[PDB]
Amino acid sequence: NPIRVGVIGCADIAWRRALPALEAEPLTEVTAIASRRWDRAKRFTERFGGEPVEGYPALLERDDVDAVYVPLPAVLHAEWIDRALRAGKHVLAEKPLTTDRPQAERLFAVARERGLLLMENFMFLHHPQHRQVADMLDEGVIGEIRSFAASFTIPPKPQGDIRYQADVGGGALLDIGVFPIRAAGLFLGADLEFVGAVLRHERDRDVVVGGNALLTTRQGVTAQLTFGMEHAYTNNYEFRGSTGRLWMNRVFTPPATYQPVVHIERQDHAEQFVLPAHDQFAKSIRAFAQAVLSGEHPREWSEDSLRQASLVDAVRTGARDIYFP
Ligand SMILES: NC(=O)c1ccc[n+]([C@@H]2O[C@H](COP(=O)([O-])OP(=O)(O)OC[C@H]3O[C@@H](n4cnc5c(N)ncnc54)[C@H](OP(=O)(O)O)[C@@H]3O)[C@@H](O)[C@H]2O)c1
Ligand SMILES: Cc1cn([C@H]2C[C@H](O)[C@@H](COP(=O)(O)OP(=O)(O)Oc3ccccc3)O2)c(=O)[nH]c1=O
Ligand SMILES: [Cl-]
Ligand SMILES: [Cl-]
Ligand code: NA
Repeated sequence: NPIRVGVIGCADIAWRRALPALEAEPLTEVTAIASRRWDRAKRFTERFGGEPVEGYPALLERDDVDAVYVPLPAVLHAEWIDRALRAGKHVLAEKPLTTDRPQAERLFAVARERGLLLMENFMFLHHPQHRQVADMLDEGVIGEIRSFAASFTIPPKPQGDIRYQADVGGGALLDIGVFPIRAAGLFLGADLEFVGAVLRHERDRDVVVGGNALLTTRQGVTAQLTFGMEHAYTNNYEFRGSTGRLWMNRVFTPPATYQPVVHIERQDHAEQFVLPAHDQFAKSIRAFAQAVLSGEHPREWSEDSLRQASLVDAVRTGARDIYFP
């Protein structure tokens, strides 16, 4: 019997990625979709099925909901994950899970006490391309790794976007910079430590719109991370090694049908490998539903989410903040 999923917040990411995955996944059934406006709920259910619900508390009270997907603005994640967990629902929370490490520990504790899964939906972790890259690096294709760079920058969102409100969307670090920071954790491991960063704050709206961070492992393998929403589109990572370098585009949000290309360069020789296409949004939703159904809640997911939250806090706290103009 599929797990019955309810959605709180009719989010663009829900309409674009999450809900088509839920609807097509045999293991999950969309039973209710809640919105602050019934009309918006209803438009979502007409598209993806389930009962449309006005307001979020009503959905949490439902007996036919087993798990709740929370694609709310970052700043609002915590209140509603806490309430969904106390309603007895497992939770798939969008990235970033929350805004800081102590808040994240408290949410995992509420979950832990009730045996419930809380999962941060970094769907890109579920795309096989990253492990195919890590396997090439482990095979020595570029020698020992010296440093890492990752970038996710996008052109400015329309006025009114959730990201232009510090206390709803919380801006380019919480909502975009979390990606390169997460890829640095995936590839360089659990001992990354903050070294320096810059955050550009737009005075007009009072929100972070771009930044760059420098992290290091204790062996001095550095990560240089760029993020922002005042920029042309970039979405890439690159490794510099002792005998070569490796890079790739569309690393955080490859289409379901899009075939990645790994680029390698070494002295007098370069290569590109075409990898198979995969649907990372389907795979992450599948992973969630299998954990819920089996009761096997991987310990690494919550430990990585906690470390991720610490590094984000370390960047925010450590950065030089520059306001413009
Ligand atoms: N499309 C994306 O930008 C995108 C991509 C990947 C990940 N994410 C992550 O997914 C989450 C949502 O992002 P999104 O981009 O899909 O945002 P979005 O389209 O603004 O969706 C946020 C949803 O939250 C609800 N909400 C509740 N209080 C709100 C408020 N005060 N202001 C605005 N919305 C409010 C709204 O649902 P109702 O009006 O129906 O209540 C809104 O549709 C974030 O954690 C983000 O970091 C977003
Ligand atoms: C391909 C592409 C996208 N965008 C814009 C369009 C969009 O505003 C932004 C990101 O598009 P995407 O990488 O598809 O990621 P999701 O929207 O799935 O999730 C996020 C949404 C917002 C922040 C981060 C991730 O880039 C471009 O400007 N050019 C491009 O070639
Ligand atoms: Cl993702
Ligand atoms: Cl390319
Ligand atoms: Na600071």
